[PDB]
Amino acid sequence: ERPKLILDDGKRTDGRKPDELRSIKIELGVLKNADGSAIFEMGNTKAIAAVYGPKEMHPRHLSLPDRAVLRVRYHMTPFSTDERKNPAPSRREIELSKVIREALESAVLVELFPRTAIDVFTEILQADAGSRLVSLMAASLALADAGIPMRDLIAGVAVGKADGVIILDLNETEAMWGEADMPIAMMPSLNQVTLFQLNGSMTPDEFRQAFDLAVKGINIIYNLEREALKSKYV
Amino acid sequence: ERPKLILDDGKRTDGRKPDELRSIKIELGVLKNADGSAIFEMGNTKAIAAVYGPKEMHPRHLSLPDRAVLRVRYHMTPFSTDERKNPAPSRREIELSKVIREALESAVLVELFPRTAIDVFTEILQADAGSRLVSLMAASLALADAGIPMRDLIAGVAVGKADGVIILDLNETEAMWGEADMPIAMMPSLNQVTLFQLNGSMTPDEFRQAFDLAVKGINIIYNLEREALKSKYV
Amino acid sequence: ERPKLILDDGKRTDGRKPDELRSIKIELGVLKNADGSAIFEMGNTKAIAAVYGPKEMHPRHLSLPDRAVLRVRYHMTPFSTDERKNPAPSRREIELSKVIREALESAVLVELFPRTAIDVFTEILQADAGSRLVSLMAASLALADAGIPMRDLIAGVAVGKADGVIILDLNETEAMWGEADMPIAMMPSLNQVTLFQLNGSMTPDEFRQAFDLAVKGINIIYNLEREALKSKYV
Amino acid sequence: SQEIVLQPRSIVVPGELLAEGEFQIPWSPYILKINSKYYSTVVGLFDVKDTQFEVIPLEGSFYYPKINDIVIGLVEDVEIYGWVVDIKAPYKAYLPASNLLGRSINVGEDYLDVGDYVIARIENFDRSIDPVLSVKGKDLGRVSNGIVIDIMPVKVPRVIGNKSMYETLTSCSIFVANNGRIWATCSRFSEEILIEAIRKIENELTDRIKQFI
Amino acid sequence: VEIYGWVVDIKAPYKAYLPASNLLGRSINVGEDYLDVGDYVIARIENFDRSIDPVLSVKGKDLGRVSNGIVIDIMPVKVPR
Amino acid sequence: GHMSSTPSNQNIIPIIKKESIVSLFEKGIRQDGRKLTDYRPLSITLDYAKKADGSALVKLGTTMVLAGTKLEIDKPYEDTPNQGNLIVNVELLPLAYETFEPGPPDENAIELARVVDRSLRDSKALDLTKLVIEPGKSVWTVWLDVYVLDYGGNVLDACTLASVAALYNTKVYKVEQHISVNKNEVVGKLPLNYPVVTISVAKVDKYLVVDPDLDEESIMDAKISFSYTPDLKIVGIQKSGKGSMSLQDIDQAENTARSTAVKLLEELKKHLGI
Amino acid sequence: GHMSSTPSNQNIIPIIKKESIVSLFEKGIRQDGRKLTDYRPLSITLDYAKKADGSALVKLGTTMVLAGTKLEIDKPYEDTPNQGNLIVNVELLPLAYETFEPGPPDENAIELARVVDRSLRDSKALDLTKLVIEPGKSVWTVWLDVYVLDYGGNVLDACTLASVAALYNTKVYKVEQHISVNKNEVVGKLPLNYPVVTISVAKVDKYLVVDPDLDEESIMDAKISFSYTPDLKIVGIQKSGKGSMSLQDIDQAENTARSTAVKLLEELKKHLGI
Amino acid sequence: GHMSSTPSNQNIIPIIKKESIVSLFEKGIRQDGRKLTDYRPLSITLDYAKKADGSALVKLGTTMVLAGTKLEIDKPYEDTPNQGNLIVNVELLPLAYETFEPGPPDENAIELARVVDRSLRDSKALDLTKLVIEPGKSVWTVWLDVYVLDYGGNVLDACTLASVAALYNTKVYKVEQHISVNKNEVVGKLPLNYPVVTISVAKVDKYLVVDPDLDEESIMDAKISFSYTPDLKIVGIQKSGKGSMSLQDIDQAENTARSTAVKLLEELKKHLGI
RNA sequence: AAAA
RNA sequence: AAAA
RNA sequence: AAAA
Ligand code: NA
Ligand code: NA
Ligand code: NA
Repeated sequence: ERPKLILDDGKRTDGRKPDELRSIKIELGVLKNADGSAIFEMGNTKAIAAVYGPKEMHPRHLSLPDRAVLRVRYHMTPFSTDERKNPAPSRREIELSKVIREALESAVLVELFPRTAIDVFTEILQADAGSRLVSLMAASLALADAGIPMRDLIAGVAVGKADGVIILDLNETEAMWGEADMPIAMMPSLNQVTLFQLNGSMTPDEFRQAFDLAVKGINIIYNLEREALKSKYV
Repeated sequence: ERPKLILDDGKRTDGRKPDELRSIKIELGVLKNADGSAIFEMGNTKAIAAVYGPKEMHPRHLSLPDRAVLRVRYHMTPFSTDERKNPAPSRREIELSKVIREALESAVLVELFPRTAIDVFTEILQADAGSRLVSLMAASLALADAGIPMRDLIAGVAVGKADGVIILDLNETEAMWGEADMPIAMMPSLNQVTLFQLNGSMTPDEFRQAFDLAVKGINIIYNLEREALKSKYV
Repeated sequence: ERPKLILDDGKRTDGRKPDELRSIKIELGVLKNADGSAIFEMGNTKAIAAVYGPKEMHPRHLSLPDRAVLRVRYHMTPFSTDERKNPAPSRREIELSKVIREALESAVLVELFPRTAIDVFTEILQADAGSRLVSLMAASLALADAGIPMRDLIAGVAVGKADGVIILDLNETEAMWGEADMPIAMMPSLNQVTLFQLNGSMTPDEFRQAFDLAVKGINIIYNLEREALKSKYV
Repeated sequence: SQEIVLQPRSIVVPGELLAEGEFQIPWSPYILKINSKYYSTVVGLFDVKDTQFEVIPLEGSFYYPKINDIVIGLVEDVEIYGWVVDIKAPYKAYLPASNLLGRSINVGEDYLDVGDYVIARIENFDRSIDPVLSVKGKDLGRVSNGIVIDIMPVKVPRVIGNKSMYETLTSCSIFVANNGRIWATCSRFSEEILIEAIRKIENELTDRIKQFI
Repeated sequence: VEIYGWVVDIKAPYKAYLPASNLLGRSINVGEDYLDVGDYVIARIENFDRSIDPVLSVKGKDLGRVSNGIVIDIMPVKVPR
Repeated sequence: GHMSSTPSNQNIIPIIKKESIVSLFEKGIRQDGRKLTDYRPLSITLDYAKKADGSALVKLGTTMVLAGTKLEIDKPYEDTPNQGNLIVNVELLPLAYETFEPGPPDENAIELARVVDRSLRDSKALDLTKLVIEPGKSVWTVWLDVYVLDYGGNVLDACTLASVAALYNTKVYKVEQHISVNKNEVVGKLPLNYPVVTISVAKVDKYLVVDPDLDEESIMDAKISFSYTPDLKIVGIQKSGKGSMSLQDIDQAENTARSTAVKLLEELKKHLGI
Repeated sequence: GHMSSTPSNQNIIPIIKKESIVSLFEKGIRQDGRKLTDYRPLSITLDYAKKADGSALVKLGTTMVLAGTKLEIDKPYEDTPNQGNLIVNVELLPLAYETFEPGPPDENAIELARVVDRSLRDSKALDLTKLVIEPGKSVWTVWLDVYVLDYGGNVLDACTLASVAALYNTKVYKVEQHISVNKNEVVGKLPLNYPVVTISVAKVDKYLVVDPDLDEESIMDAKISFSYTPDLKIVGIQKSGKGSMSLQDIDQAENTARSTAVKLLEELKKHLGI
Repeated sequence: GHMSSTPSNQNIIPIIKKESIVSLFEKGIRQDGRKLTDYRPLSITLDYAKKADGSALVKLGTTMVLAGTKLEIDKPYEDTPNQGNLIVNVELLPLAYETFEPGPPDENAIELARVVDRSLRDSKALDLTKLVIEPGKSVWTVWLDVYVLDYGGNVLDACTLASVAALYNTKVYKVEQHISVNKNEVVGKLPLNYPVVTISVAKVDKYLVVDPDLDEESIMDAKISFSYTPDLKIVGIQKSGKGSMSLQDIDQAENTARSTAVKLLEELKKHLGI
């Protein structure tokens, strides 16, 4: 709304074309004590996740008789941001814990383990836009790394509009000053959307262009998640 | 203490005589999902209550072996007052939750249902004095509407002194600026007091006059509660 | 760091020699409803403790199969200090609850009563330095008074350095303005340390002098705890 | 070298050395043997039966369940096949309906309830279970008449003696459970024996006290 | 240690149970208290299904308490390798 | 600290009941006899809470929501010195449903407040720069509190309707310099550019359903809510629920949502007077 | 969020015990040998907490309460710019009774703090306009913290006695302009108009009893507390407990309460020096 | 309200396992083949968290800790008007160990934050009077947040190393008067006098062990941590754990701790560049 | 409060 | 904090 | 936040 988000050369503030992703880096089995672990970086957005494998949930009236219960935490460290975030969970963090959980719920073959809980803890170490998605993907990989069966991996990317241009994988500047910001996550092999939100505004047509660009970006990310996982064995 | 509460014509700021009530309006079965529901209006004081019928209390070490446990909530909405009230329970709201609960405890035939809980949730939507009593009466009616057996209904009214005159059913101005403010609730058919408090001050004689005026006002209210309940069937 | 803590006469702000204790006063069985009670005063530092004898811990998954669980609370009253302390537990109070608990854990023959809890509640009524230790000793005596078996009593005293002089049983001024402040507690008959902390700074040699002075002070206190307990019977 | 350190009948305290060397003393919660030293664990009274020593505790509100003890309990709950009973210990006691009924519980059936006192024996107990009670004994079961006085369980043997103290008291028809509780039936003025019990916990004799009162 | 048995960690999502009657080959006697916390026990799974926790049995040769030796933990998925 | 967990003791709805609700799906009607694309009977009552600055009681089928506003005077946020404040809260009162116990807002109430918040804020329906008084030093804070009284399905949409209605219904008072508020003197209504609606579309089986009731919400795979302004820009989207949705599913849902919004907006405008 | 529930694991008192406590009721005496209208032995110890500005330790039978005050300097509330502040807290320490676990004040501690608060505030014993320093900009805040150490029945009355005593015992310090507090220099005592008492009357069966002990409180149908100033105006009334009370019951209780207050007030005045 | 309780469901470590870990103790080696006095492999990564002002990721054996700082501008505390602020927090993330659930810091995280805090504050490594900007009106607040990611024993020491490293790694920005912070312009690093180390010594049986791993921590009687500055002054001591320690035990532990610190300090200095 |  |  |  103030800075120029698309320059006269038609590129973005970080030099990317509108259809270009930030660089990605994945690491597996980083935490010795967790049943499953991962770090996912997407440009300057960094997340780590730990999974604690299916275990009988004590309550137990919180357990489910037919399936496992997912417990998930999205949380940002105080130094993950530009100004220090208070470590107490914000309304935003609470919402995102639920949105991320519900995304995983469609992936994780939970009925294999009734009366159990599976704990997914993700921390945002660096937040430069798209962290709910980076948190999601870390979680997905940590589950994979923990040997908890799943339908598919989850890949996700945010699309938006900035200065009227539909763009792929927004950096923080684009999120703050852009017109729309729309994170999308799927199980790509199954063509199923697991996370879908929009804030800002778009015409219905912009929404359809933006959505089509998101899928193409997600396929690239998905391939990466797949190699990352296969890497140590190959 | 500043505004004139009794005018030269000997009437009150709202035109009432000292022995006159605010208008009353009752509605039953307003909430489809609750086992019992009611709205009680007394002048500008509005309350709604929902009852959730006897149900096994999970804990269960909180349950009682011989009777049911009443769980009750008095709460005021942020916009129920002149300046926005924070929705977090105040010390006052906590006290009143207990006072109202204890009032109901003498009415509700709890030993019929041992090891159960009965939930009573009352919300103050408009607060112009006397809401603990309006909340109480709503609760009483909601229990009646839910078919939870009781000894009697509960009727209540606040009496006070303003500019040295004993008065019936105080509006908010009289409560804030008056000398004494004394809410009283009974099971009138049984002649039993269930709620009794005074704030402010009175001589012992004033206390006795005020108390006698309260009973007369309560009998009028009681008749109303009785018709209200009988209305749909008649 | 500002006031003179050791005067030209070589004495302290309260007139004591560096190797001299504040006066001590102990009272037992002060609370009729507690299984065990004590008040310990050390100069201006006052504490009271109540013990609630071994009792089956409800949870019960918090209980231990082989021993009793100690539950302990260190807390300071709002008026125990110079400026009113908020009654909500501070970080400091939380730490000290744990440090005191762990001290008692070495004393109390807990395996006598598996699956139980023993509650120790100590309140600081007057805080002029050394209260964690005074709280500890009260707790120890309250356990003794409650007939809960123990290996030994716990005696404790803080030593420090002020203006370069090693000193015994610091008053509040010495704690605030001194160079080091080192509370130490033992089961003296067994030669076992139960509580050990230092804040401030000392050379390793100062640490050894200070520690040797602490033991000598603890033996005096220990004798007192022993007489106090024997007093009513003798 | 084998030696007792304290004059007998001494006032002993947690951490206090009682004796040094190798004795053959039945393990006891009031004495701690650390290698060749023996210390008191409680505020108590040192004692020497013949060649063995023991510490008599002077403190403690709690009773410790011993198989076959006779206690007076307070019904605090009703379960589906039994009652939960407070016998003044760290653990709550259980009373199987089958034990009281001498048979299975019948369909739709509902003897003892909350606030009832029950004289019973401990049929079962060990470090790993809560005490189970039995009323299948003479004079056991529900408590109808009389009163119940509570006292420190650690004080029960002092109200007893060589049966001495008991005799004194009933001159009044009392029963002294190990529980640390005492059943009685006297009329109401006579009941004020209660004040004489209080003085016994107050001085661990009273004969004179009751003649004048 | 429960009133009629032991709770056992067999490294699964669910904890395993060991009936005292199975280990004792008889009922538990009045006042009785073989295995305790920190003990290892080689056992077989006598019962289990989607709706219950695994029940263990030591009534087999070489089953029961583990006295000598050591125990190494590894990924269950690695056992056939 | 806190985490999101899969809900345990929920409205367990019997097998036979599910099979029945679909049944009529084949023929384009539901239990209550409506078409897969209809909203339930809508009712709006303004100035319902008399001590609110603005209020609206909303009945949508059996779902019942009361939105109220209070205006206060404040310093502005430093990140927004030329703008009033909007603060949205939603309470899911234990009065709404047997399984809603009391306490601080759970993830559900919070998620609701935030979705409404976004729809309001991101649509620009309420221009916050209009709530300034002396720029940088004092602005109006609009407190919007939303109380669900009866939980009968599609709570989100109803909260939005109630919110918009309460805002349009908001009375503003004269400010006096000396800076006080004279509540004896109403000097206008909160300035809104336009209304906004949220349209929730549940996926139940092979079927997409507008404005799900309670029974339908309890058998739905997931749902997706789209917010619209009158020019039919999309101003908020939120997928919720445990199930996933195909790409075509979401495409068809927005098309259906948007179509429904046209009608809902006319209806809302009728009720609001505008 | 939070709600009031009927207390579950309470002091279950055996049937026989109840029957006995009544027994002596027929003859006008209780267990401890007192008359239905007597208070237990009262003991008050001032300046008991040395770092308090004012304190009193109160022993009433076995019930034990320690009230302490701290004075601070503050801006006044906007609704009361010409008045100091009074803030009352009561902690029911887990030290008082086996069933009081620790944490934030339960409804009981809060109700206690508020009843004392009202009795103090509504009696005008403490004139808050006397605690002003520079009107509108700085006043004294009186913090009254009340700690129940031994719970032996009739906690409310004892809290009131302790509160009044701690207030009368409050030292005030010289204020220095530059505005600091010189705590080296006591310049007076908090100004009180008069003392106040609360008198609790339990209904136990056909009987009304003043100053119930623990056993009696656990068999009482309900209780009712009346607060008095020396001129014997009623300055606070609070019914508590699960049982109801007839109109005549309450009438006779105030008559009895007031009669008791005369004596209690003289006694309190003796202890306070006034 | 809140109390400290003996931990219940902990890492129950089998009898045989204990007997083995001692075994090699007789010969001066541990499971991992180290000498009773060695630290595990140490690894430090600075500027690891890119949006921190200063950060260090610390790997010590399997224990992993990430310390980050943020600097803000504030009014100073009234008790310290000529000094910046230091605020230390430690989160033991549920990511570190299976039994660490989420929420506000338990006594463990708090005790950790406070021991580091003291070691930092009482050593004078960070001179708070250096963080003043306009004395009395504005100072820097150093927020140090410490996140345990993998709990593998001796968490305290690692938190200290991480803390010191993050501090040395802290970038400071130009302040602009008008008083803003230009984060485009780094104008220096936080000024530290020197590093500090904490050295934890576990007592396991007849044995004293430096830098216990997880298995050893779970069989240790107690542990004791000593903090040192480079001149080897003792600047903090903390005993923790349920067991006691003889006087000679503690004497030998400090002697051993101090000896270890010499090496640890050189190592840390290497990593920090200093 | 919103944004990361 | 109190008042609604 | 630290200190009592
Ligand atoms: Na959440
Ligand atoms: Na309450
Ligand atoms: Na603690």
